[PDB]
Amino acid sequence: MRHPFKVVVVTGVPGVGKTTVIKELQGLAEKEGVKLHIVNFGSFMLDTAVKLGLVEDRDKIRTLPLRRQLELQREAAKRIVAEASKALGGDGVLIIDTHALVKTVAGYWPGLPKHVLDELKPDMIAVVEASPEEVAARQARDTTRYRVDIGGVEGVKRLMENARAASIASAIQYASTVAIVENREGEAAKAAEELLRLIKNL
Amino acid sequence: MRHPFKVVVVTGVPGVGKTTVIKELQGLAEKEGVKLHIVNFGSFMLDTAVKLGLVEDRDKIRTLPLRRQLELQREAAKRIVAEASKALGGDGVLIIDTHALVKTVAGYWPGLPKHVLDELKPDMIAVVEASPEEVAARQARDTTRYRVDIGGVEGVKRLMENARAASIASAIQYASTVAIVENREGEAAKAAEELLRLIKNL
Amino acid sequence: MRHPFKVVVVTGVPGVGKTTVIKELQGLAEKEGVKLHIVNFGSFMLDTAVKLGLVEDRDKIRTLPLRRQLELQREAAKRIVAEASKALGGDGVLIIDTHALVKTVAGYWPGLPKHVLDELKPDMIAVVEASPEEVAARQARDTTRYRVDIGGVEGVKRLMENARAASIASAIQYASTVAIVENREGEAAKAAEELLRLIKNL
Ligand SMILES: Nc1ncnc2c1ncn2[C@@H]1O[C@H](COP(=O)(O)OP(=O)(O)OP(=O)(O)O)[C@@H](O)[C@H]1O
Ligand SMILES: Nc1ncnc2c1ncn2[C@@H]1O[C@H](COP(=O)(O)OP(=O)(O)OP(=O)(O)O)[C@@H](O)[C@H]1O
Ligand SMILES: Nc1ncnc2c1ncn2[C@@H]1O[C@H](COP(=O)(O)OP(=O)(O)OP(=O)(O)O)[C@@H](O)[C@H]1O
Ligand SMILES: Nc1ncnc2c1ncn2[C@@H]1O[C@H](COP(=O)(O)O)[C@@H](O)[C@H]1O
Ligand SMILES: Nc1ncnc2c1ncn2[C@@H]1O[C@H](COP(=O)(O)O)[C@@H](O)[C@H]1O
Ligand SMILES: Nc1ncnc2c1ncn2[C@@H]1O[C@H](COP(=O)(O)O)[C@@H](O)[C@H]1O
Ligand SMILES: [Cl-]
Ligand SMILES: [Cl-]
Ligand SMILES: [Cl-]
Ligand SMILES: [Mg+2]
Ligand SMILES: [Mg+2]
Ligand SMILES: [Mg+2]
Repeated sequence: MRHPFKVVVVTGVPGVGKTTVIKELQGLAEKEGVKLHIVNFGSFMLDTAVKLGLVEDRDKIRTLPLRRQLELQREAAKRIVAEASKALGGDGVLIIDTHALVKTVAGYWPGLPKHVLDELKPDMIAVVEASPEEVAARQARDTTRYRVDIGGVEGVKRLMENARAASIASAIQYASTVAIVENREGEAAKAAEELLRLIKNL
Repeated sequence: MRHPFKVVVVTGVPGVGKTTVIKELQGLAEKEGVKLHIVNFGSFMLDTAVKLGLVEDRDKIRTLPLRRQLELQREAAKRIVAEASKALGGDGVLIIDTHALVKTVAGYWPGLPKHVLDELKPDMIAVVEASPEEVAARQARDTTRYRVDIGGVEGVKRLMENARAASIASAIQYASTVAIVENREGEAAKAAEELLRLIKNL
Repeated sequence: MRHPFKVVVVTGVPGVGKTTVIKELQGLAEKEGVKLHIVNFGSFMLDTAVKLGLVEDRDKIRTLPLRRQLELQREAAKRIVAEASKALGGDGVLIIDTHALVKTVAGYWPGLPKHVLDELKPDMIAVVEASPEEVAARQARDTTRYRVDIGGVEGVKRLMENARAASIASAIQYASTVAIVENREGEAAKAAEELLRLIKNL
């Protein structure tokens, strides 16, 4: 079970370069006439959380009580699909910038649980990956975002292993591909090209 | 989808110290006024198996034909939730001492398959972990339990890797957290404190 | 939820020796009077794809657009169960020669997604394994099949790790066992005996 448009969920650990690679994919897509609608799942959760006076910062969402995060995750998924449905026809691709596994105050939490996959029905779960050392250096240089709680090189390495396993488990629900995209240091454009090529085979 | 009470499923390989850490969590919980109802999933399966004359020993359950184990697993999950429902209100936590993966006579068998998760609806799957060598030494010193079939250090190591993967797959169904709890040699009380802290963020 | 017959899904990477080990299991089964019905999931997909003029070669199926592969996978699973239902009673075992993870043109693709498991309801997912080096040498010596796209020793190693994780995730849906069967060089008959022994405990 599939939407009329294609759905690509882009995951990977905080700081790996998802939002960067997606911004490169946007330029490449419009150059080649491929129709995208691009959203950030976290921005949809932040919108609701800010309205409820729960947080002001996207990096505090994962510190909320988990039953509250569950409600924000459910509502974000439904709003994303309603918006995608108005923006895209059968020739379009929904790109969702998100996480397969979130490091919360009560443990590793699936970003693509069954209730979310029942809304998104992904054609593909892309996993953006780099070395733990590369990810830790990208986190250090990016002072716009708080990622110290991910636990530097050792925390990144563990989250990456658990996140790969979550991506595969989530793929079983709607027979999503799992596409591993290497985001090599200084080569975000090349990651975006490899991702586009896989998207064209969906 | 959630019960009115919180549900914490405590997994880890045989001999790792689940039942020990849960006994420490019970003391700490009652000291801090946190309401628990604590069950052992295997004890619920043993009750039915003994009534049917199938086994007399909890360590022989995993040697039954798998269609029989499937029936005992289904009934144990339903009985646990019926009992929890009478014991707990919205301020309580159900603690289920169990396994994400059981080493049976027909291979590794999920302890938290979808039919079980549809009953338990876990807020959290805690994974109690130690080194394979620590687990093998704990099994050797505990002569109350038969665990030789788990396969000592090498068998424990493999089951641990497969069990981590099963815990994450099971977490996708109801967006359960996966909380890794280190049960360090001689520090079961500290594992119980780390678990309690995560439980309070559910 | 179970068929009246037992269902064993036999997975492992291309070239590992699934079809070989199953041919040995067939001889051993008929020698011991164990009733099997044996199918190849890919042959069911090839039948439909050839009728539609899509491919002529079983090794090109994984190069089709993924929405097309999804339709062929759904139809293959339904046809297999309809045929098994006419061939087997409650004393029989359906053996399905297939894959937990297929390396496609749009990434790693689950062979046992939920829509497939809802048809097959496996008692067991057997994982046939060997060293990546053994698998790469078996692929080189077998010129009847195209497997260069799996990526030799390094590609085999990665697919094997991801395929193990997919097998476990797929096992959660219907509480299937996961039985790891070592297909050691020159000992396909012994792998078939170990598999038969596990099958008899279902
Ligand atoms: N291939 C690359 N090489 C070098 N720097 C990169 C690369 N890709 C991204 N970066 C940088 O890494 C930092 C993190 O990138 P980005 O914000 O896109 O990560 P993210 O995965 O979206 O993280 P979050 O999940 O926290 O939103 C940024 O400063 C970005 O410019
Ligand atoms: N942190 C610890 N350090 C040392 N010994 C421990 C620790 N935790 C538990 N033990 C001991 O390890 C042995 C196994 O513990 P326990 O029976 O609680 O394991 P379990 O995980 O419940 O096993 P099963 O799954 O077989 O029931 C016991 O003798 C127990 O006292
Ligand atoms: N244990 C073994 N030792 C040596 N060679 C083996 C062994 N098992 C299988 N082979 C050989 O390995 C090659 C691949 O075997 P086979 O075709 O059965 O693999 P497969 O897993 O069914 O692959 P595919 O998934 O591509 O169909 C064949 O030439 C086969 O004879
Ligand atoms: N699929 C998801 N499920 C749950 N929480 C999510 C998901 N995607 C994003 N988030 C949350 O949103 C925050 C901000 O998103 P991001 O900008 O991608 O880091 C993350 O740190 C998470 O707390
Ligand atoms: N969730 C479960 N699913 C299936 N079998 C279980 C489960 N939990 C416990 N068991 C069985 O019960 C036995 C005794 O439980 P324990 O005392 O935790 O070792 C285990 O060895 C298993 O055979
Ligand atoms: N369960 C499955 N799901 C999807 N594709 C499959 C499945 N089983 C087999 N295939 C496809 O069928 C081809 C031929 O099967 P095989 O002969 O086992 O290699 C594989 O290379 C795949 O492209
Ligand atoms: Cl992720
Ligand atoms: Cl476990
Ligand atoms: Cl496979
Ligand atoms: Mg981002
Ligand atoms: Mg115990
Ligand atoms: Mg074959």
